[PDB]
Amino acid sequence: VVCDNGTGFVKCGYAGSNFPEHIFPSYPMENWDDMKLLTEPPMNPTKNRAIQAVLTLYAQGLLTGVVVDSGDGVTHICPVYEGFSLPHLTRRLDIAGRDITRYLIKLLLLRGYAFNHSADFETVRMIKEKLCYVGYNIEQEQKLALETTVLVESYTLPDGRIIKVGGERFEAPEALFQPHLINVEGVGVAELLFNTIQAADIDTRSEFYKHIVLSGGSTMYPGLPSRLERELKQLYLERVLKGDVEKLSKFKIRIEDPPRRKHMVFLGGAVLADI
Amino acid sequence: GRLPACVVDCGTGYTKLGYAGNTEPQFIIPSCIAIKEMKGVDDLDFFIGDEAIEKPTYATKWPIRHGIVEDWDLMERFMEQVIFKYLRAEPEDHYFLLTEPPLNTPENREYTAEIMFESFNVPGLYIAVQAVLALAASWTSVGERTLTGTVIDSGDGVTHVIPVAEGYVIGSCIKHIPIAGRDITYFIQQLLRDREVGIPPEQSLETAKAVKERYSYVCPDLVKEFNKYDTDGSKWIKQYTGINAISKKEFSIDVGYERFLGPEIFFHPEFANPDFTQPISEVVDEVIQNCPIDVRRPLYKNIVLSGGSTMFRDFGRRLQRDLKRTVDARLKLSEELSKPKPIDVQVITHHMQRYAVWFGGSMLASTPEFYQVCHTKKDYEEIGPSICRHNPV
Amino acid sequence: ARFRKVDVDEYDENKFVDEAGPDEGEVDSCLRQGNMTAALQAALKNPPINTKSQAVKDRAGSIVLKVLISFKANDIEKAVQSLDKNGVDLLMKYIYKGFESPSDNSSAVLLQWHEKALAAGGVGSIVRVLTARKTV
Amino acid sequence: TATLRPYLSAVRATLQAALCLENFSSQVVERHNKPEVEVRSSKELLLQPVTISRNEKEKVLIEGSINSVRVSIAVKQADEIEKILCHKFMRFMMMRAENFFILRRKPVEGYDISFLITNFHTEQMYKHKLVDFVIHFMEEIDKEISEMKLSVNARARIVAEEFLKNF
Amino acid sequence: PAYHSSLMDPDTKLIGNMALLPIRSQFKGPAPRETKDTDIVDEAIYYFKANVFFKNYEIKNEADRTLIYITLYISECLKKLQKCNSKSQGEKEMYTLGITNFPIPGEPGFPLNAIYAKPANKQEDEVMRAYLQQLRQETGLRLCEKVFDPQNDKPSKWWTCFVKRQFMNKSLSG
Amino acid sequence: AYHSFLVEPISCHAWNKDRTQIAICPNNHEVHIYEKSGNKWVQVHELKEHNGQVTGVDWAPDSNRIVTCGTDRNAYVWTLKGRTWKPTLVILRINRAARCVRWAPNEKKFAVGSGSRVISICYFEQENDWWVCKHIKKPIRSTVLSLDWHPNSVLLAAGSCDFKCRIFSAYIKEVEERPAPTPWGSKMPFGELMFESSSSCGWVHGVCFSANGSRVAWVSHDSTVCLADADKKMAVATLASETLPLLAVTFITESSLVAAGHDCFPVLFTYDSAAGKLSFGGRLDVPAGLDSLHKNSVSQISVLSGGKAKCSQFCTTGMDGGMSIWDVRSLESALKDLKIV
Amino acid sequence: MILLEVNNRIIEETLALKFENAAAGNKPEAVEVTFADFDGVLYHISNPNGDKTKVMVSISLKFYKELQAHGADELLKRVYGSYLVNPESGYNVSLLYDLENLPASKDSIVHQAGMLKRNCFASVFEKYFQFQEEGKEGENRAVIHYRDDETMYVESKKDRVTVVFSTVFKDDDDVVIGKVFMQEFKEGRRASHTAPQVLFSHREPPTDAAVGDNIGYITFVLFPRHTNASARDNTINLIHTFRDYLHYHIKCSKAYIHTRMRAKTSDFLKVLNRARP
Ligand SMILES: Nc1ncnc2c1ncn2[C@@H]1O[C@H](COP(=O)(O)OP(=O)(O)OP(=O)(O)O)[C@@H](O)[C@H]1O
Ligand SMILES: Nc1ncnc2c1ncn2[C@@H]1O[C@H](COP(=O)(O)OP(=O)(O)OP(=O)(O)O)[C@@H](O)[C@H]1O
Ligand SMILES: [Ca+2]
Ligand SMILES: [Ca+2]
Repeated sequence: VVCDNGTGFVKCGYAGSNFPEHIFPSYPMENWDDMKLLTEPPMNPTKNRAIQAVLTLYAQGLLTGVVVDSGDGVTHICPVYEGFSLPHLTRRLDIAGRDITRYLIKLLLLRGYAFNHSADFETVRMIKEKLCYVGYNIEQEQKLALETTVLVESYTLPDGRIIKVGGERFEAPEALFQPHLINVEGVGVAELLFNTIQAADIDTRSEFYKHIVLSGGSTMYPGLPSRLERELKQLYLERVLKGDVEKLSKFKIRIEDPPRRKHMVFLGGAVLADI
Repeated sequence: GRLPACVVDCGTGYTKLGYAGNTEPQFIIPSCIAIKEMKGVDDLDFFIGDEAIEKPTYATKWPIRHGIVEDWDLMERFMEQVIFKYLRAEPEDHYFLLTEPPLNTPENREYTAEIMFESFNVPGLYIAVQAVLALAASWTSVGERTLTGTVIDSGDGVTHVIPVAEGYVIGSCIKHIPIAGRDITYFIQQLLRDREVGIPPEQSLETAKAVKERYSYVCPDLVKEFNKYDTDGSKWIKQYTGINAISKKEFSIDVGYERFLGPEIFFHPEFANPDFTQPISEVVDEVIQNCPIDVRRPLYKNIVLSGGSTMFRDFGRRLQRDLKRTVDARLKLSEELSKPKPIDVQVITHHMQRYAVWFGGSMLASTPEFYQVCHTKKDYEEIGPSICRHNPV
Repeated sequence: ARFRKVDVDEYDENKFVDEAGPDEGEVDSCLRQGNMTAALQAALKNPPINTKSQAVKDRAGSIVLKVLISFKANDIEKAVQSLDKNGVDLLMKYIYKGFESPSDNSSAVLLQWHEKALAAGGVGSIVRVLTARKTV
Repeated sequence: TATLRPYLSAVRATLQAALCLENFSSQVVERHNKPEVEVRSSKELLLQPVTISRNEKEKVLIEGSINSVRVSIAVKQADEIEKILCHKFMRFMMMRAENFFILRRKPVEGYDISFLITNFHTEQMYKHKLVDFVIHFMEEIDKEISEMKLSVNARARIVAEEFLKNF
Repeated sequence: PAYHSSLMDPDTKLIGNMALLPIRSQFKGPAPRETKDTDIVDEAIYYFKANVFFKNYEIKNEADRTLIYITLYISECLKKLQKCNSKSQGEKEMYTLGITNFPIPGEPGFPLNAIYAKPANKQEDEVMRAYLQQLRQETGLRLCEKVFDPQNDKPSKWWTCFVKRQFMNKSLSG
Repeated sequence: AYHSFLVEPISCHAWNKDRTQIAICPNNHEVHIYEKSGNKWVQVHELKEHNGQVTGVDWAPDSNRIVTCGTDRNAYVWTLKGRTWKPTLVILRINRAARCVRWAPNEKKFAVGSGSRVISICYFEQENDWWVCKHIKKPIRSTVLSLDWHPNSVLLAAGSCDFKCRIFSAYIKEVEERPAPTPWGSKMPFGELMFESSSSCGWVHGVCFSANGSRVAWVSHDSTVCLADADKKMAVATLASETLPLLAVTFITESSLVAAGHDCFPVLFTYDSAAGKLSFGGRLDVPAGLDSLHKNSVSQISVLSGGKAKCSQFCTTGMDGGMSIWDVRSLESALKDLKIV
Repeated sequence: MILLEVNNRIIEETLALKFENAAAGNKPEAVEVTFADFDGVLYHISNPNGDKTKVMVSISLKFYKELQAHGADELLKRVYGSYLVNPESGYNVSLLYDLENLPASKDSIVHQAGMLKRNCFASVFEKYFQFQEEGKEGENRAVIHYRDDETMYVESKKDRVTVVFSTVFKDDDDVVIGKVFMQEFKEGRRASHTAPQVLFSHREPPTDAAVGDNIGYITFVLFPRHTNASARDNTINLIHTFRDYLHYHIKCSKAYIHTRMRAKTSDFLKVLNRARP
């Protein structure tokens, strides 16, 4: 019986198993009386105490690589070298699920919808999960939103009213790459990921790059994997290749975005617990 | 600017219009338009307000239902006279503040902007949310201004219990009440039908409307009120007169129980509505209880009235009492079934209620802030009508 | 920031990559000699389908266009019907190119030619105009 | 006219050939689905652009792709009053693009109005009817614009008379 | 909401599931004698004009069933009083009307059969019919002094006006 | 014989061995299975697992297994356990949508075409208890729209948006062995490109091998139908059509094809082996707002009985939600002028 | 409504309600109102010194000095007599009504108050209509800047008086619609051969006469039958509203087009939805 307790939802069930037999809401955890194999975040207080990034890579049948786990409160970039993780080289991005949902609420309120951040939080989160996605080329997305109506989807609110969501579908998740959009100092999951790896052994740097695996509910946005790749190719070009367009072809960036990555951590423990 | 902005509050039964800065609208007219039922200039042959109610050769239309614009052609023309006949304002020289029903769509705001910008070339437009204006109007009673409160807007169509948190309406917690000035008039009309004679059939509604506005009030207890009347009819039965428009004759009737029975339907909807039975105090309670825990006491402590049908003497007192009882009863039963601190319930009533929204909009449109949050014509041509989807509080 | 201004896809290696004209004298001669149907055929001979020069393509276009203008309304059908399918197809592409340069009233006549080409090649001949990777 | 029927006939035939679409998941972005004619991120999925012109002013541009088609119309505008009437009318409809699901919010540069018909439209609507619509639309806007022009003129005359006869 | 009886004692007797409430009357019947200066008939008459507008009524005590019965019956009396000219005439007809065999719980014609318990046997039947008749007689007698304005031959319009309204949309004649 | 399952599109379909049940995708994430009862259709199952539109469905006859692929990048193999169908995930390892799928005739493999510009040959290892796959990549340069197996379960024809029809070897020695030489070539290592059409225009919507496998045909967006004959140095016969593009095709005899597309009706094409030329002899649907059975594009066609060597009944599903059944001989006696071979 | 009314409704109703109550014997209510009129006119109705028995009506026109230069004060005095008092600071003319001393025909003075603006304009017209009649030629033109960027020029000649308007069309498309309306004015005598003749020039004057693609010059030629003592008033009522009359109709014209557009668009959506199975 493996149980991965997450900040916002709880995933638990059995070994050898396929997907959590039970997935239900948690708010005791944040990124004990209330609280009352197990998983642990990339910087759990020793005072508080398997590593999740370790479990993720494990389910993939890997021992080395970088894990981008984005859930409800915080996003982590956890590099793991043959066997165990390495806190040093592990970073955080103070942007994840809640922030995107909160941002969507603001955006929908700007277009003229009477949403209340507290009262309608759960409602908009569902809108986020059903309609939001990551833009590959924002410039391109902007044109579609401004010049056509292909992006407009209808959503029926609990009271029966119907609202319309368009450009905001990709605008909210853009927070992940442009923190300033939601008043957050930082560089964006992609640029963050880049640095994290560059700040590593030139020997392993190549091994890591070709082993970036996603994990968590916030990594499910359609297009996320492609946006990351385009972002990394860009950074690499500008910063590592200085600008030689011919070498870009040598950048081997494979971003493992497994079908069951939403709950990849659990998927691990399970299998990692028959062994 | 040297000229004050135009402030227009269109409603199901009446449209309040005037210039920012004034304490009361310069005109309050029926939201109706009379036309002939297009080539030449036939589209201009029309009247609005009172002049359009009795036209022999014209058909009266009501562009607004349940508080929302149903006929844009007609609403647009209605504006033509609102601007050029009544206000007598050069539309290109004045900023305009209009109001909207809660839950007005973004689409509808663009339709209004299209009219105001594309037809009248106004230099600036602001579409205000009625409830917020009502909240602001109440500051005229309350020494600590706040935009968090529960608004009770009761006009002629339907009545709304609108919760407002920090200037922003919590739309998913709004509740409607199938009782309003229109329902109350019809009810009083029936009471008179059963008792008084001589009322000219064509003036039946008219007479009921009069009795309602001139003699009604809300009592604290039905049987006790009924007893005062039977025990001393001399001090409670009034007289109302009028004249038969088709006999010139004069007609008077005794006005009785209808005085307090009329408003009573807000509290006992079943008296006149077979499908609704929730007392207004309960609807309010339910609404607030549906809002976030953190905002509940501030909502209970600031229940503001707005609209013609909230004018009945003692409407606020009754509402406050009944709501307190419900609340006290609940907190008591939970202390028993088990220490919930007592909740402060307060219904605000003020002189500026018959046109609370208009007054709210007037005070806002005459402040420097306003001329900034308003969307200009420049920003309209460049970014499009979408800019009018949101109107900063 | 600044690294997003560069469209890396530009240099992507998976991206797809696609793999002289008629006898002026030949044509004028058939025209001069009144051999209309022969002129159409001569003009539809050896199209610039493989040259990167919009210039030579334009000459080919002008040559073909010239012929189509010369024709007398009541003769267009007979001529079109003499062409095989590959021919009608090509004719259709030249007719669409003509549409891109209205002159005097050239468009009025091009529409009549389109009626005829359509009649002989069917809507499928238009399809092949849109589908062509190498064109006039 | 003598030239209107041939023009609409050539246009109709072209729309029929271009309105042959199917659902196409993006090859460039993981789990995306976009009107290829708009993003143009895969050359092979784009068809050749074609134009049908009635004359030097009136023309239609048809851009096809595997899952979408953009149709742009250059509306007849004989004089100034027609130019502004056409522009207001096109803007009017474009503001309502959402209810007119096959309308583009803005026209392709050089045209007065544009349509963006996708496989989702040819899926939930009979494609031959969408073709009819485009042709029907072309014919009706000219009529409407003519009516508007007569209307403005008609009312202007009465307005001038009403004021003058009162002196 | 509606007005409820407060005369239910911890030792009030029952006839069916109705409360056998005391009344000050001279008419015959099983009604207990009333000492206080207020009985269930006075209560029902004092509340009439208010209760009659109601449509929904929650039954709490078996006393409420007695109160409801008299309320519906008051309507009946008004129907009759409306068409007569003189307190005396009305007095006559309040006796006649009080004597008529109205339907009782369990029978067709008695509205509210789902609410009132049917007499369990012949004794309860006779006793029940007896209590209601007694209630009708006393009610109609008191109702007369109220309806007629001291300017006799004048059933006040302040009572007549209620003739068309029906408590809970029910009628003892429907 | 036309039947309407819905008014929205039937994205794709697959019939069981007895043609007793038909599986269709109602333009969504699900697959509904319908069983015929008398002259009526009854819904009996609903495979709900994909999280995107299902794009391909194939039913292995003997093992009675259904395989589906979708825009969610996944493929599930479906096994009927007693009363309900249970899905088994298949990691395709593709970063784009799956577009089509087909079980090999030997029922030990299945190929999936995708927007990743690759073809994933999947097979089951009864040792680790799951499905794994190998990718055929070169020289595919765009989305693979259609696939069709050669009767030897090794050669595989594919159509793609790079305007080509190709024949590859999908030899997987872990479940079968060295195939007998074929007129297409004698050397067939996994991924070997056996044949590539020579056209630089027209997305190849459908491909199809004949019964014996010596011939392969395909239909493209340039409104043309083609057939390559391996018994003739792989010479390709071509026929341009006067109408809209065909989306599907299948042999019905060794020298006859039936295709359907945006014209919304089936047509016939015949191959003259001696002259190496294709001819139109079609328009089998002889007479909304159309004179055709289907009221929108036909995107799939399958042989119901008689095989591709002598088909007697074939099926068509389209974007109008309709499913039609055509009887070859009935069509022959109804259209006296009809050929067939 | 085709012709624009001349009197101000806010003024009349505010005074009427007040007179009504004064006559009835009720105690006066405090009154404080700010409102406008076309041409940048601003009004103020109030109780001077908070004395509710007194109601003042003031009007402010940025161009009053120009009207004053042409007889304004003298005319306003003739019309208002004792009601006209010292202008309220910030305004040019103020009328004062003593609720305790009203005339027999209250309604008559309510009407004249309603015409305060029109009466301020009246004199420039009477002055020149008078010149023309006494045959006094050569007198200098009158220039009234009724709007920050629009001007009216009045001049008398031997047999006619001319009134020229220099108007501006903000929205460029409004110029086109404008030209259409002016063309009908231009050909007006085809409807009323005795009516004033109208001339129209676009972008070019018929002084500091400006020039511009958005400036339009309308010229009205008034004849003795339009300017004599008998028609003078009606003529003034019409002429001083022309400019606003023109822009009002241009705007109502666009309103009408919208109704057309709503019907046509609505039609198209019907046809489109009929394409759905
Ligand atoms: N399909 C989806 N697309 C985008 N976001 C999603 C999707 N599904 C869930 N989410 C979001 O993912 C978050 C929950 O993911 P997850 O359960 O991995 O986080 P957690 O473990 O509860 O919290 P934490 O990762 O901080 O410990 C929420 O913000 C939820 O709204
Ligand atoms: N003093 C009064 N007492 C009770 N009712 C009054 C009084 N004065 C006016 N009313 C009623 O107020 C109603 C009009 O109120 P109001 O103008 O606020 O509503 P509205 O905006 O026209 O309609 P709605 O708010 O429903 O869209 C009418 O029923 C009128 O009879
Ligand atoms: Ca987690
Ligand atoms: Ca209102």
